[PDB]
Amino acid sequence: SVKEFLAKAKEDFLKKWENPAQNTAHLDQFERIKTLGTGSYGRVMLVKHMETGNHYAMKILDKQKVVKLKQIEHTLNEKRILQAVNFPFLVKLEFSFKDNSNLYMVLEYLPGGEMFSHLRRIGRFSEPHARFYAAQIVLTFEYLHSLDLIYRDLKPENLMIDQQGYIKVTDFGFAKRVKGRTWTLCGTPEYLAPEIILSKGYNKAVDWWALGVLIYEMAAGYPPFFADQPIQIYEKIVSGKVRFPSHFSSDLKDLLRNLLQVDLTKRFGNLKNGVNDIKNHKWFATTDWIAIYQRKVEAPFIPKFKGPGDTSNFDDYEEEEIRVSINEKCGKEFSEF
Amino acid sequence: TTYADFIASGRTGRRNAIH
Ligand SMILES: CCn1c(-c2nonc2N)nc2cnc(C)cc21
Repeated sequence: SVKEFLAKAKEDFLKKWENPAQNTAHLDQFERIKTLGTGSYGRVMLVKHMETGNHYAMKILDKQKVVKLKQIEHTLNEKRILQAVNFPFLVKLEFSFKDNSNLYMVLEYLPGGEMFSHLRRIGRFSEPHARFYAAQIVLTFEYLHSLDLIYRDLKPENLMIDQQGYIKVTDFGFAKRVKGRTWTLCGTPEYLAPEIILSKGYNKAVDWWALGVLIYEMAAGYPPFFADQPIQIYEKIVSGKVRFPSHFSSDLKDLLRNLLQVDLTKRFGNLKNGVNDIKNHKWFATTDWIAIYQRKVEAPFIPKFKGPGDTSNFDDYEEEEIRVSINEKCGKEFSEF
Repeated sequence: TTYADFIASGRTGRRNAIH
């Protein structure tokens, strides 16, 4: 059963959560290929592991920059959680280590790129296509939430498309293991639940609100709340109003009214029946949850495969040096990394 | 159209997390 599967998953997770893997590789074991992405977190570089010939996505954070951005605890959460989790729709953390200047998380590389690029280019996904992806996120949140983990940054930019056309969630920079409520203002403007904007204590229900934003954006081609500036986005989110494209099915609009629900006693994923209110919704009637988990469903889209190290699905970024100071920076802050 | 309004907006590229 679902209860039994999650109980074994928790036993596996807790063993790693309580005794985290540390210092499992070194920078000199990898050949630098190209920058795949950048942000305030630092950068993600395509690398080749010489001993295996495998390609990986190496997330590199500058310790001093993490400290200035007040992201120490968040970065420790990201690495501690990633090394402990195991689910088909989560990107794997293969190695981690640090040096005098930087923190490194060597992740599974998905040459298929981010769902974001495909969604923007194609424009929108049909409902069966959006449902296929939505089902993987529902199962992933059922898994994460069962481990007391809140994800907090769901968006197409963080959903990688694998060689089989399935999803892999990446970027655990705001994930946190919390049993009670939490208060940090974090996430992406378009995806913030009203309780975050309003500075309330919040829980895992923010991930279910974010799922509503994602399904809408996938099926419409644009988010339910957009504007030129974040403040204007926040005004739309808290207004209690949402408009649907005329091509949205009645079942899709009903599911979205229940996910994009300001009232926490009414938001799907947050009620007595939990995730089953979503899994059992009419929009998901054709979804075979077990076949999705087992990856037996034919994917609606397979990204063009041009090799294990090809980067055609990624934008180009200015290449910067990976500098390693001769002096250890922020040793105490990142001691457990 | 809503699509034209989105495409003309400044938020069609990758979106950054808040600070
Ligand atoms: C460049 C996109 N990306 C990827 C991957 N890009 O290609 N394979 C990946 N895995 N992993 C990430 C983790 N954190 C961030 C902020 C971005 C990430």
